Amino acid sequence: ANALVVKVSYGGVLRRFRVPVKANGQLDLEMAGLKEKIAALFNLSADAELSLTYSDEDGDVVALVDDNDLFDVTNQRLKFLKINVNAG
Repeated sequence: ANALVVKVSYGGVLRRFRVPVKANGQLDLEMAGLKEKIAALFNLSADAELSLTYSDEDGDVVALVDDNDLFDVTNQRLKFLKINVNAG
């Protein structure tokens, strides 16, 4: 019945917000729902490209591209997700 704490950080200011999950177990948003949510925090122009890369369990710098890999963050069993923004 619990959320995933997501911390993002662009222009060297870390932020943090939470995202709930269903009863079923998947995250209750998608990338188009996510990337326009990040553009709210940072006052970025939404037409700009975002290059979002999270952290794996065993420390790789993975890419995010699709709602297929957002499913994987639940099964990855991470304590809090961290997503870096690279624009322009």
